[PDB]
Amino acid sequence: QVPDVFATFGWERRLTVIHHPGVMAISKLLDQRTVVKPRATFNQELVEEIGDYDEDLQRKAQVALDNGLAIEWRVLDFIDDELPRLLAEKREIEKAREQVMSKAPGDYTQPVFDSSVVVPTPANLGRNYPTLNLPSGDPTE
Amino acid sequence: YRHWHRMSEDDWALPLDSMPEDVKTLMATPQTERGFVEDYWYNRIRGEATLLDPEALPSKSYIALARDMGLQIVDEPSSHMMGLIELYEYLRGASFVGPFGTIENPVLVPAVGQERVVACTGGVGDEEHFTLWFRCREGFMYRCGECDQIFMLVRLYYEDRYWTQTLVRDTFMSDGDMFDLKTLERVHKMWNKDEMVRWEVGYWAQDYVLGKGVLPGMVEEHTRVN
Amino acid sequence: YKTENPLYKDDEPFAKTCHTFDYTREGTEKNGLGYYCLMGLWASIFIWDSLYTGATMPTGVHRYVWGPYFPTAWF
Amino acid sequence: AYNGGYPFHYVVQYDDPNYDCEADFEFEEIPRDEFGVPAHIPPELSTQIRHTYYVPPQYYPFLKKLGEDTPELKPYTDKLIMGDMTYDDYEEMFYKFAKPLKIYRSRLPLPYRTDEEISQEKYVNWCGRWYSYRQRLQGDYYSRHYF
Amino acid sequence: IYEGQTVQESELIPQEDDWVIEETNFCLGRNCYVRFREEDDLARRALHQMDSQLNKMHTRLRDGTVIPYMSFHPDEMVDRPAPIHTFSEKPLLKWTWDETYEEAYDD
Amino acid sequence: KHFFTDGANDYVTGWENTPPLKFPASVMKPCDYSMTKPIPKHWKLRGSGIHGPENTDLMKLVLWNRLKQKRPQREVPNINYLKDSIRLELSVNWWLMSCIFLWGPWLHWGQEYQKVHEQPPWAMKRIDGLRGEGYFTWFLE
Amino acid sequence: FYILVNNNKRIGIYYIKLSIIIGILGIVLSYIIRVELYNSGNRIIKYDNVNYYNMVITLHGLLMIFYIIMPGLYGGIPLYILPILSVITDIVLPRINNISIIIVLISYIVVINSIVIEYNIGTGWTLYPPLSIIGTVIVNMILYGLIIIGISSIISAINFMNILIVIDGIIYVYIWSIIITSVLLIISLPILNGILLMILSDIYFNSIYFILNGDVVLYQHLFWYFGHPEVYILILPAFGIISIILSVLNNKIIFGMKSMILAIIMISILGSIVWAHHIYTVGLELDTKIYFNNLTLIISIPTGNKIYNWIILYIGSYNILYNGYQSLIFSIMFIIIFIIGGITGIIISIDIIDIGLHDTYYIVSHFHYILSIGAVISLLAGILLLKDIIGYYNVIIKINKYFGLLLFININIIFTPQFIIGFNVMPRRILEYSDNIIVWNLISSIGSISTILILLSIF
Amino acid sequence: RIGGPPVFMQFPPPPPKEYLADGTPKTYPLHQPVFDHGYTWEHWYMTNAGVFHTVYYGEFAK
Ligand code: HEA
Ligand code: HEA
Ligand SMILES: CCCCCCCC/C=C/CCCCCCCC(=O)OC[C@H](COP(=O)(O)OCCN)OC(=O)CCCCCCC/C=C/CCCCCCCC
Ligand SMILES: CCCCCCCCCCCCCCCC(=O)OC[C@H](COP(=O)(O)O)OC(=O)CCCCCCCCCCCCCCC
Ligand SMILES: [O-][O-]
Ligand SMILES: [Cu+2]
Ligand SMILES: [K+]
Ligand SMILES: [Zn+2]
Repeated sequence: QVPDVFATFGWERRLTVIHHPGVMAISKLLDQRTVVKPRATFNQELVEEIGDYDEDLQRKAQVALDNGLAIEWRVLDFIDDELPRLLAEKREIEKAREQVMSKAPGDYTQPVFDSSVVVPTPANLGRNYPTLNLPSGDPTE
Repeated sequence: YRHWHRMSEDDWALPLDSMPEDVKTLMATPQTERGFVEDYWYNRIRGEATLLDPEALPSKSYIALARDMGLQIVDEPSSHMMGLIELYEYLRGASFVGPFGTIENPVLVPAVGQERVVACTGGVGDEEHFTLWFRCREGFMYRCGECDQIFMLVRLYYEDRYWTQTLVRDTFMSDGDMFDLKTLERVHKMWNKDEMVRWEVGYWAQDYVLGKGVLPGMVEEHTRVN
Repeated sequence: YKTENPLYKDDEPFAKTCHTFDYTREGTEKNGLGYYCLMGLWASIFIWDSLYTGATMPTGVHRYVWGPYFPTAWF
Repeated sequence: AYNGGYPFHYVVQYDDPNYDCEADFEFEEIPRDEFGVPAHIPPELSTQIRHTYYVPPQYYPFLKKLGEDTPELKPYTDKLIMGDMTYDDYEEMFYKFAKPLKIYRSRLPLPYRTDEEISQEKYVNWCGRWYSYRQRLQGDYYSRHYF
Repeated sequence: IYEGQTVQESELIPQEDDWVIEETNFCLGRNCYVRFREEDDLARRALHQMDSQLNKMHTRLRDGTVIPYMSFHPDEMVDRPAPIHTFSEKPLLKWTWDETYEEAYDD
Repeated sequence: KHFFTDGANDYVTGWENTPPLKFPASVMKPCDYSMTKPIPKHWKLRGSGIHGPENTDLMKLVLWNRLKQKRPQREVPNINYLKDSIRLELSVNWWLMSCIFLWGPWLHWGQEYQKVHEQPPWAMKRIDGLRGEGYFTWFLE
Repeated sequence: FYILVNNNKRIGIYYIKLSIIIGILGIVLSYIIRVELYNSGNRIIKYDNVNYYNMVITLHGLLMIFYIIMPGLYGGIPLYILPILSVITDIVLPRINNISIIIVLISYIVVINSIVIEYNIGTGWTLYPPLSIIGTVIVNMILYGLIIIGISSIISAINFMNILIVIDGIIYVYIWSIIITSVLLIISLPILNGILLMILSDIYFNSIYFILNGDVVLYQHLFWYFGHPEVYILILPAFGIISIILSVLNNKIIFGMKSMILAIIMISILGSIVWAHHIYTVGLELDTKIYFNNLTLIISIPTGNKIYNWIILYIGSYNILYNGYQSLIFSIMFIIIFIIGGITGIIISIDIIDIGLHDTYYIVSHFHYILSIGAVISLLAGILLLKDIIGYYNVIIKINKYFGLLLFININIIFTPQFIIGFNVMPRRILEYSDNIIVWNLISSIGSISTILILLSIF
Repeated sequence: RIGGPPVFMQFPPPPPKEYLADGTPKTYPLHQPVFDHGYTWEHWYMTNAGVFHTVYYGEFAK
């Protein structure tokens, strides 16, 4: 049985409605921008259009598309080095999804997977990526 | 509502510099004794501590989960009050149109004081008459002299106070088990390690429990120039 | 997956409710042929009035085959 | 469909941890959006790219529990587990489970009226109808006389 | 044009043969200039004035409902003399329609 | 559009009378209960019955009109909207081009002709013996 | 505080208070005029000081129109009840409301100071050039007052128009009356300012608009393009008051509310296009004269509809209610008096009749019956209705049948004889006259002294 | 709106009443004179008290 809850929005001018406790928990969880991350999936049509604005991103996006990776943009800038981990991460997430989905109702045990390759997780909280917004060419050449 | 202006940035979240620096006392203060800012950060710290602990969520009941996030389980008393509050607010910048009032179901006229000016326009169509203004005072079942439409005043009053979302939450919500600071530390180490902070609120909160300036980079975070 | 560039999507329709906005039958969306006929006549009157400056002062001498009561004797 | 599609409030991200858009006057840093799209990729193109929310796998058992307890919520939770939930899908889930506040007339205190007075309600209504009947007839009578 | 509320003959049928039209006086009473006591100070004379408002008066009918002092315009609804701040709570003009929604009812 | 209109060009608050068409009717629909079937007599009025937030559709309209103010990306409008937004700006710019490349050339030609023949090229040469350029707009003579 | 107050109801009281004060100066000037006109000869003004009489009539007209009746019916009652009728907390523009009343007072001080310090000469309240532009500095001062007054009028009009954005109830007929007057001001004032600036240019900047080859009749067009809309800006608020009083006191809902509203709108549009009935004797073209005469007679239609809708409001009212209240008597007296003024207006509207009756005391009596009797009584009736709400005391007016009767009788003794001398004929704006017009002038003068005495009995 | 101008506030109690040293209640200026003369007439008028009510308004000679 799921109880109803009051959900309020606004700081000084507050609007109260009734809502689902689980839906509110998901809403706040997705607000943890550092933990839950949006990831991009590409198609060949859109990868080609990217080249019209950033040639380097087109090449890196093509690699992600060829491997069918849902990848964060920040990671995409380092796909050359992160590719082996990303492929391993893809496998582990798929294993976990399958295990949880196939489990019988009422079975809420944690999935068995290698969390060390999945980011962001306690086992691997990620890397300190250096900014790549640095010119490396001499205008006089 | 249509009468409200645009959401502020604060309407979504508060800056971490508004977090009370005495977190140890904040997590021990009763709800009735917490101010607006203190109550915001009590709920956010405790709510995010439970949400950022995935292994414990499936075994946590909705009653306990709602308490941790600071959400009030609804009941007929609180629903009635909240509903009449939102109806009062809506009528601030909206028209007052509804079914014809009778003795069984009088027109409900919400008010904070003991009186509110009301006009009767009669029924629908040819039964509509010119506006007849009257002062609706509490404790009397008013009858329009023209169409016999029954009116009644409803007062948003509770124990020397009017009805507010804060009042409803204080009167009906019950503080649960006292928040344990060990949970804050445990979750802090879970998402914050080796210069990576994936729970910024828990890094600041743990720093304050430690005394302010203890965790790496926090002295530099607290040093301002103006 | 397949997508559509938002810049070339069609305008969203008005919602269908008790209070529905409809401009289809007004015919005020754009200038019609009649307006362009007014412009053409204005150009014509402008040129005519200048080319033929004796038109307002016509000749009262009239022959009119089939007399004056025949339809082609009124234009 | 409001403000030309520009959100009143939106998230911006910066690669350099010590970057300040107000203090610095450099010309190389490119801001990103909430999904991480660099600013040099136009909106028309980035909005076509499909972005889905990825929660850590340790949350899958919790998201599964939510679906089972509320079967109407299961399809949305399944999308989230499978990494198929976009922002639009989240919005649909959010507004689908929002309910209006309820007011109970049985809880309203009533103006004081004695039991003797309560038994005269039909009589007072009867008087009111006869007053309306007499009013309406007099209108015709007076209109004829004065005009 | 307005010609009163419509009446069906069924609504004009009495429940007793002795029913007649209630003879309740709608003259509020005898009044004059509001008379302040000398002893009362400015604050207590304000209370006196607030207790002499005709627009706060009504007539109670045989069934306990009261017909209030009513006016065509809201000018007669403020305290007399007019206070500095009158309509703090927005006066509500009640419109009537036949529309209804299911959420308001319970079976 | 430039001018603010509460009903149509409401950019100050962003209020919209109806929800987005993208939303399924089961998720959100315009607030219209004019077609509600007659209430059974055995049903009893619990709520006020007053038009307001007790109605689900109106509540969702208020909620969305406040929670729509934060969005991850822009809702790109179509080119028709964009053209209308700056219709006056573009038209004035083309008017400037016309004044430079159409009005400019023939006005210069007229003055140069006037220098030699005393009157503009679109005027009737006088024989009265009066001196000077005379009128310029010949059709207002 | 007193001067700093922004309360819309306090400012409304200020407008009425200032109208009565300035009104004392207005009435005094009227007494001077009537005393002088008691016989032929010089009575209180020397023949060498005839310029003072010209100034007296000029200031009388200007003050009563712009500083008394307009501030009283468009500034006083409106600022006090309009925000209440609109079920709104206060007026939309608080700070603008404060400055408007201060502006009116400052322009009044300038005018009266110009009496004391400048040479006293007059050119009528219509300031016709070239006479207005060949005068002394007192004319310059009067122009500054009018322009300053214009600023207050326009900003007050802006204030009332903003009520449409905030009104939380129904736009009652009275609210419609003020809104339309505000529209009439927004459209007419800018034209007045322009022509006044041209008067200044000729007075102070060596301009030549009102010297030969420049048409002096131009001024009359632009002036009266504001002039006649002004007479309806002064009467329409009075109509709005009459509607409220009759409905409230008779306990009868307004009949034909929409026709009342649409009659007010109609009067405004028509009143904006009939101005040249003030210029019939200049020598305008035949077709122009016929247009203006035709449209002027049309104004009677909407004005007539309102009168008959008022009559049915009083008809049929309960007999038990006491009908001797001063407010009710004044409201009824307005209908009786306004019909007289309007009918005479229709008579003068015929241009051929107007040739005989232009610049005669028939015109005086015509606009006095509407303003000096009708508008004054309407303002009194409105204030009297709001006596409890306003809260003033120390007067015996609310129930005073003697005051109403004496006022009605004596006011008619003043202006009814002025209709007669219009066919005698006695020109306007004169002080000396032929000995065979003394009788009627004497009767009217006896009426003026008597009315003043009755003003003392109220206290 | 939290912390905005309240829609309604209760009046604070009036200031303490003042007595004279002998206990007589202290009286304050009052502009409601009792004129001295021999007239004692009382005139009553039925008055509009809204739409459905009246009030019997009396004027006293004193
Ligand atoms: C508020 C003041 C006010 C009002 C309401 C009017 C209203 C009218 N006035 Fe005006 N008038 C003035 C104030 C006013 N006037 C002033 C101050 C001057 C002189 C200024 C100066 O020269 O210095 C003046 C001057 C003036 C003249 C100039 C005469 C002259 O210069 O020689 C004329 C002539 O056209 C005129 C006509 C009218 C008309 C036709 C109406 C109409 O509004 C009258 C409409 C009313 C009725 C007609 C009666 C009610 C209607 C009926 C009973 C319906 C049945 C009647 C008929 C079918 C006809 N007025
Ligand atoms: C509304 C404006 C108004 C008012 C009230 C009056 C009132 C009076 N007027 Fe009027 N008069 C004009 C406007 C007005 N007049 C104009 C515009 C002219 C033409 C100017 C010109 O020729 O250039 C004129 C001209 C004029 C002349 C012509 C002089 C001439 O040019 O030859 C004469 C004398 O015959 C005269 C006499 C009177 C008298 C005796 C009264 C009254 O005294 C009659 C008695 C009535 C009262 C004494 C009550 C008045 C009370 C108030 C106004 C205060 C109201 C305030 C509140 C209710 C708060 N007036
Ligand atoms: C096989 C097909 C080939 C077709 C070829 C078509 C050729 C058409 C050539 C058109 C040339 C027009 C030239 C106009 C020159 C005007 C110069 C001029 O007046 O300059 C001054 C004048 C301002 O003078 P003021 O002293 O200020 O006096 C006026 C205001 N007081 O300046 C201007 O007007 C500025 C604008 C100059 C516009 C010049 C336009 C040139 C157009 C060239 C078109 C070529 C088309 C070729 C088509 C090829 C197709 C195969
Ligand atoms: C205050 C002054 C304002 C300015 C001056 C106003 C002048 C009068 C008002 C004009 C307003 C026009 C606005 C534009 C409307 C428009 O284009 O309107 C356009 C409409 C057509 O509408 P569509 O765009 O829908 O087709 O034009 C027509 O209805 C006419 C169609 C063409 C007809 C051609 C033949 C005409 C023959 C005329 C013969 C006349 C003989 C006269 C003998 C005495
Ligand atoms: O002026 O009529
Ligand atoms: Cu006129
Ligand atoms: K004399
Ligand atoms: Zn009713």
